[PDB]
Amino acid sequence: TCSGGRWSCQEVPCPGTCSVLGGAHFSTFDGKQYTVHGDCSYVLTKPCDSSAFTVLAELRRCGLTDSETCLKSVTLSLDGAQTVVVIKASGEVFLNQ
Amino acid sequence: VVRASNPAHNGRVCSTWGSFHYKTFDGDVFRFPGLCNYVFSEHCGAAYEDFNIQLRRS
Amino acid sequence: NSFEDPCSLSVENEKYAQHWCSQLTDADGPFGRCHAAVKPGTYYSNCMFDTCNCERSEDCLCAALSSYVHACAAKGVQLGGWRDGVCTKPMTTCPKS
Amino acid sequence: MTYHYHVSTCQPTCRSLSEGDITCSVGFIPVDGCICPKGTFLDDTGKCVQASNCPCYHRGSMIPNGESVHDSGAICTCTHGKLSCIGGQAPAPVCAA
Amino acid sequence: LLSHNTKLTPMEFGNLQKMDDPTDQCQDPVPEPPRNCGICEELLHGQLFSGCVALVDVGSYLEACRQDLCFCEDTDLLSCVCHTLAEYSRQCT
Amino acid sequence: GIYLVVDTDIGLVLLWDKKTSIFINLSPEFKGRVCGLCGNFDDIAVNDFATRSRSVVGDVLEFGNSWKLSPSCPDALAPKDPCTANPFRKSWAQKQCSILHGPTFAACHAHVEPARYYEACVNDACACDSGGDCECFCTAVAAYAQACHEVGLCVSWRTPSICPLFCDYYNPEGQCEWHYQPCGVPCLRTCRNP
Amino acid sequence: SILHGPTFAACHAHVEPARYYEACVNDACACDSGGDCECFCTAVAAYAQACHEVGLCVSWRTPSICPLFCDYYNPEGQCEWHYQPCGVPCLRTCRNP
Ligand SMILES: [Ca+2]
Repeated sequence: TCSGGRWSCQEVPCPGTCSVLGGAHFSTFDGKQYTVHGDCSYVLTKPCDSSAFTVLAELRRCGLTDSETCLKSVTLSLDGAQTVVVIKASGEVFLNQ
Repeated sequence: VVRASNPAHNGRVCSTWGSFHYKTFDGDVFRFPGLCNYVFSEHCGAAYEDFNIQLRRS
Repeated sequence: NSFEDPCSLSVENEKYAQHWCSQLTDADGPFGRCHAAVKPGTYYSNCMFDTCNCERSEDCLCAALSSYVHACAAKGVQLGGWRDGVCTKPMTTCPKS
Repeated sequence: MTYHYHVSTCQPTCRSLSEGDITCSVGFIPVDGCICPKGTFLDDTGKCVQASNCPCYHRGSMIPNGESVHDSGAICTCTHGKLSCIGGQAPAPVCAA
Repeated sequence: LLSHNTKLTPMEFGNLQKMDDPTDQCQDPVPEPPRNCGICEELLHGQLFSGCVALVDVGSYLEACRQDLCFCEDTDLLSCVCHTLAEYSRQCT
Repeated sequence: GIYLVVDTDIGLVLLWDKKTSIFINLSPEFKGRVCGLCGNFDDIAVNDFATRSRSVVGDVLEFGNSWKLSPSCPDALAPKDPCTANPFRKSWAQKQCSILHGPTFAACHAHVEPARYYEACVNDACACDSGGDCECFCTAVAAYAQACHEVGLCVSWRTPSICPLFCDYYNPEGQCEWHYQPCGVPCLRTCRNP
Repeated sequence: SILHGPTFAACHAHVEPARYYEACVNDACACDSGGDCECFCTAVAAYAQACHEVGLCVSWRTPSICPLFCDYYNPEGQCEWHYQPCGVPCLRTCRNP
């Protein structure tokens, strides 16, 4: 809000957004951006002190060179791996295998 | 100071001829009947590329 | 992480990437109504790198453009009609009905 | 699919070609109905395609034609429905004590 | 020809050196079996190229001339081996 | 070294390379109590684009222009792309700043990311078209060199062809004492520090 | 203007700086493709060499005007290399013992 020629600002609840684009470009919840071409399954997000949820990404080299990475699957694990959903790049969804 | 008195310099020459015959800089002679666009020779040994030559057949 | 520049490895690939990815940063283009909401510099860099690097250049270009469009939609900006000129194929591939 | 009066064998699939094994009871009372014609295979989509159109599979994951995988230092590209590896064939990896 | 301790064939190496156009997807050449097919022996081993044998080995160019003579599409067998001879002369120079 | 250090008793240190580079070191006692083009020092980087009106904006131009001393000074505009407006220099830039990617700084690549330093080097070399390309290049490389030195990496990069330093200029008649130091001499004996 | 100031005042009576100044200005105007400091250093070093040839050894190089990295040639722990305008025609070497 404007007052006396200056802006007075109040914080409001604000959801965060992480993004994995192109199989190699990562943008974290805090806005940090980087680019690593992985060849494994990696832990995207997870509580440190618990295992209520866990998101994994299967970033694999999909070309002749080592810098062509594809996101082949995304794994959502819930309640200590008691509910595992694997979504593949082909659109197939596997609930509990 | 670099000295060179041997006129034989086939090691610095690469060529293609005839029915897809390729001779590399190191003297290797092979046949690759590819009709696509290929990198004939490029300077990948440095951060900045001085040259990049590509050839295409039909 | 090395310091490769794929666009420098091919003249035609660099030309294609520059011609089709510069629409992200074009203020008077299909994506010009979003420059105030989302900064397109990172998306432009991703577009250039992906188009120059991956074998299926059109697929990676379309992925970068779609990622920018999705970010704009998340910010509340609609960029309908952005597939005219490139990425036309997915519009004519869904089932009969 | 084409109708058949006698169906005593089991329907071949691209996954059957990949894994080399099929999910079937081998011996059952012959039935009738529309099946994939002889010399044709059924993919995950649900249409009958020739052996030259069946996708490659690695670690149970579908590899599109033109894509490549990296296993134990070997690069295997999927072309014409077959996974051809650089160097002929990947030797059985040996791990030290 | 060594990707990672693996002896690459000329086909594999040539396909590895591919750089395609944006909208032009190209199919790699199909490896064909040999067709089971000596003019070049007279000239290459003759005195006409004698002053060139001592500097450039002729075996590779002999095989190249045989391939060119066998693979070319007209029965000008005397005049269908000019390219390999010209290349050998260039290498000799 | 090449730096002029202004030290204050309030906890403020300034390193000045005497040409274009300033490094302001602020003690943790000033966290959340500062403002300007250097941010507000509260460990959050997104809100550092706070204008003089105390509102965080997304436009870098607006945030920068809000902090000018004189309100009557004309506002800055977005500059042209240097390597696009001056293509004939681009190659030279890419050939000169490749020192930041070669074996010269190879030991530092694991401790300081050279991407932004390389980009700044190339852009400055492209835009240094009015005289003094070597000064632009040397400042751009010395920024990364100082970043490497701050984390304990004594990397030597100045050759007689790449940003030479005339140490012998400081040698008195018949003397040889001055030597180039990459990490410097933190505690060297002097009159103020006997 | 260094070719007209106190730096080369002593040489002005022995080498005319007219054509050297003109070449300096023309080269600095035309050195627009990158590396104008090299052009300027060469243009001034031509006049410096002309001055030095006729017995006048002026010290014109400063850390801001065409510096010379003599210290680069010092071995680890040594300090031997110095800038000489006159040069040292008969320094002692083992090719001229
Ligand atoms: Ca802040």
